[PDB]
Amino acid sequence: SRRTKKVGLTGKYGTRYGSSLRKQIKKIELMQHAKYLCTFCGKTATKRTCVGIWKCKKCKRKVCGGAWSLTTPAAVAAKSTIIRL
Amino acid sequence: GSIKRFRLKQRLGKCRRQNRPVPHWYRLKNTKRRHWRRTKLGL
Amino acid sequence: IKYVLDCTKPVKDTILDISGLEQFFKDKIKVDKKTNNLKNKVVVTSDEYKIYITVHIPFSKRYIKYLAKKYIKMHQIRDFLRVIAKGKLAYEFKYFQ
Amino acid sequence: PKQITDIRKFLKISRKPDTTAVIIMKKKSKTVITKLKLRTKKYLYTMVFADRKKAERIENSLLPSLKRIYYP
Amino acid sequence: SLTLQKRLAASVLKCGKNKIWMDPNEISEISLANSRFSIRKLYKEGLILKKPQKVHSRAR
RNA sequence: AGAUGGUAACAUAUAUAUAAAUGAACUCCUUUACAUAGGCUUUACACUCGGGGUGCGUUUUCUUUGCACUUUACCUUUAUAACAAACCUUGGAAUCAAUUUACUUGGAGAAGAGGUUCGUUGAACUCAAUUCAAAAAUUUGUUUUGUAGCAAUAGUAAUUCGUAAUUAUCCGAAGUGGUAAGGACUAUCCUUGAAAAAAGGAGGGAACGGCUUUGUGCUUUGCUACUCUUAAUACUUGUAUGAGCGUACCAACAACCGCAUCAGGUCUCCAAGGUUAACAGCCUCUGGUUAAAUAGAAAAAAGUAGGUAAGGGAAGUCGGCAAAAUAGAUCCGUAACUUCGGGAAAAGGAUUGGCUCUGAGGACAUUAAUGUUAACUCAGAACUGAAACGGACAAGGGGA
RNA sequence: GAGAACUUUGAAGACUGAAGUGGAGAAGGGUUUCUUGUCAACUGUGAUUGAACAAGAGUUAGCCGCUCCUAAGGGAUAGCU
RNA sequence: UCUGAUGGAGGAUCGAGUUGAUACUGACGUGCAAAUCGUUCAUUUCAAUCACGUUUAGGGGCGAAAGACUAAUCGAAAAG
Ligand SMILES: [Mg+2]
Ligand SMILES: [Mg+2]
Ligand SMILES: [Mg+2]
Ligand SMILES: [Mg+2]
Ligand SMILES: [Mg+2]
Ligand SMILES: [Mg+2]
Ligand SMILES: [Mg+2]
Ligand SMILES: [Mg+2]
Ligand SMILES: [Mg+2]
Ligand SMILES: [Mg+2]
Ligand SMILES: [Mg+2]
Ligand SMILES: [Mg+2]
Ligand SMILES: [Mg+2]
Ligand SMILES: [Mg+2]
Ligand SMILES: [Mg+2]
Ligand SMILES: [Mg+2]
Ligand SMILES: [Mg+2]
Ligand SMILES: [Mg+2]
Ligand SMILES: [Mg+2]
Ligand SMILES: [Mg+2]
Ligand SMILES: [Mg+2]
Ligand SMILES: [Mg+2]
Ligand SMILES: [Mg+2]
Ligand SMILES: [Mg+2]
Ligand SMILES: [Mg+2]
Ligand SMILES: [Mg+2]
Ligand SMILES: [Mg+2]
Ligand SMILES: [Mg+2]
Repeated sequence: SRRTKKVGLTGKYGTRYGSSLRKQIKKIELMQHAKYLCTFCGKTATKRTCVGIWKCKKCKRKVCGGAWSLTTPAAVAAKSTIIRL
Repeated sequence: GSIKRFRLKQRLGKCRRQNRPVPHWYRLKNTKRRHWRRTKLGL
Repeated sequence: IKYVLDCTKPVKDTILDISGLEQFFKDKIKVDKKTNNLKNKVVVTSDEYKIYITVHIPFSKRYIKYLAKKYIKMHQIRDFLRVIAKGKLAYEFKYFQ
Repeated sequence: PKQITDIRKFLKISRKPDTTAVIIMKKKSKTVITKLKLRTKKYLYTMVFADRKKAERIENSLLPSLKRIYYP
Repeated sequence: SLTLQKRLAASVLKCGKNKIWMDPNEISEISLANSRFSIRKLYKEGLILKKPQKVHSRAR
């Protein structure tokens, strides 16, 4: 049985903290706890170690990236610009 | 306690020596006694 | 497999009657929790000064000693006597000092 | 403390001059077992024999300046 | 004053003071034992005994 | 002038003792060196069980009985074994597979097959020896030892004998999972969890035999035991092995701090049996006390710490303050409202003992049937009692 | 022992109940440890007891610590105030 | 998108101990005590607790703030 309807990862917090706050947390927690695609080995294994640091289990390559997501949009844009140049 | 510096040990020994009473023979020719429990050496 | 009781010292003071002892042993000795057996599994015979117990079944020397003690208690010989091991197969009555 | 199994090695050890004492022990086994201990400056080397006569022979063989300790 | 003797017996035998039985007959003999050697002698004799341990039966 | 093995992971010096496998400057790593949570596993310790051996205890009756003891240290890179990992070779995987309690992993090479290593562990395994017999240039079979050495000479419990000595014992199975440690993991963090001394490894390739003779440490000429390496021994050089300091005792119950031999305070480790979820509470063994700035007799008021009370049930009082009731577990049932997570142990019900049975749940190893065998937990049914049973202890009052 | 409810021994009955008045240590204390004596005071009752009084004794390390390393930190050197 | 397991998150729940100190405005109040005792109570994986070391010193410190605390001394310590 799927346990929580709306809550998901924020069930740990329970009743406390605003619902709004928990909603925000939810996006960010999803971003955090996703295994991302590693751009070197291919495997979706890049999980987050520290804040801006993302370790692939497979190849052990620590990518610096976002706090929550592996790639922020601004950074991506910057990269793209550089590539174009 | 059971781990003293040498100096401290020596001081303790000195104090102990001081403690002992007037040799009785002298009395034929003391107020600074200290009991270990009531008055401290305050080292 | 023989287990022995060197009954001499109190037998030669009359205080121990070996025939009675044998009977007692016969009565007592349980086999799979029943007294009356002692069939092909256990034998008890007696010299003048010695009881011989010969056993095919898993049986402990401890048990013999216990039986002896019980017997002693029954006939009031407890503060005078003592069962003590001589050889591995051999228990012996000894005077309390 | 070390054990020895090559009789030859034991003999060699015995021959070597820092080996001051031998300890020869008799043990009732569950026959008479014999433990031969040599007391070297460094280690106490011991050999176990099941067979008494052999043990006796090896004892006999041992240099007669050894300081033989018969324990029991 | 058998304190001392009791203490010595405790160590010698490996028992607690709560466990040493000093015979009330021949309290004179025992008091004379100011040593561990003497206590051992006493023990050998039977003027001092390690009491029997209080029983804790698993039976029940 | 500086060994070899192994396809490789890597291994190899077993000399009394694995001592020796060239290495300078200069570098680069590693160890030192690390959080918390969660379970899983492995070992030891503890506990327990059954059997053998010893002694003591019970014995009106009953009891193959109840209790005690049945021990084993560092050290020997301890040797090996087994196991979680990590890696190597081979192999070539979709009908995806292996696999954990959990998810983890795989064409960047999985499973399978055979290896290597570290780590646990510290005698497991035939481990080592020996017994003799058969096959190669040493491996297989059988037996007897060894508590592997330390180690029985020591401990323990016995038994005697003497006025310290002898003997006999010390060993065959297993369970529980309390404590500790290690392991492999997994998870959380806007928290990512010391440093250095010291040690090691690697990279690099500086420097390079000895003796005798000639010329100004260097060059030339001639001969072959040499360079290491531990250990011992000898001899000169200041006397060529281990400096100093602490170590009694208390640690609160009278040794500490509270003016005191003060119901106070004061850090850490060990940690048994029963009941139990429990290191709770209640009772017990080891160990410890039987003491506390008093004892005795009487037993009124009053006090204080408790009990109990017909009928009523907050009428008491500022106010249900105090007390009582409630409580453990299992099964049922669980509203308003809600941030949909909760509320919730909501509320509110039932059951619970003892005995005698029944059923369900493993491991192994013979060859689907037949064996040896282990916990403890669940569920159900009889009977049973002065209708009682979380019988003491312990343990929410609830609602609007 | 002059003298004993509280000194000692034995026999009972009990309690502490491995989160212990149990074993070990730290801080603190400083000889309170130990034996032999012993009772003027003290040990708020007694006391022959004692952590009291007196006489003596007692603490043994290459391996247990300190000693060495660095930590938060401290005191300094150069200057500069 | 439901159902059953698994899994073991949380300044989650209860709770010994620990850390406190709610009530009895209980005992005590010439005390055991210049703040103790009893029963009850709150706290127990985190803004947790404890130790030792260390930093901060008086019109200064330190304060999740009570003018709290700063050696029984605090709306300005103590000593002289
Ligand atoms: Mg000190
Ligand atoms: Mg004081
Ligand atoms: Mg022995
Ligand atoms: Mg000591
Ligand atoms: Mg006190
Ligand atoms: Mg003072
Ligand atoms: Mg004590
Ligand atoms: Mg007192
Ligand atoms: Mg009423
Ligand atoms: Mg009513
Ligand atoms: Mg009224
Ligand atoms: Mg009213
Ligand atoms: Mg109330
Ligand atoms: Mg008194
Ligand atoms: Mg009790
Ligand atoms: Mg009690
Ligand atoms: Mg004393
Ligand atoms: Mg008095
Ligand atoms: Mg005295
Ligand atoms: Mg004195
Ligand atoms: Mg050391
Ligand atoms: Mg230095
Ligand atoms: Mg610093
Ligand atoms: Mg300065
Ligand atoms: Mg208050
Ligand atoms: Mg009050
Ligand atoms: Mg009053
Ligand atoms: Mg103050």
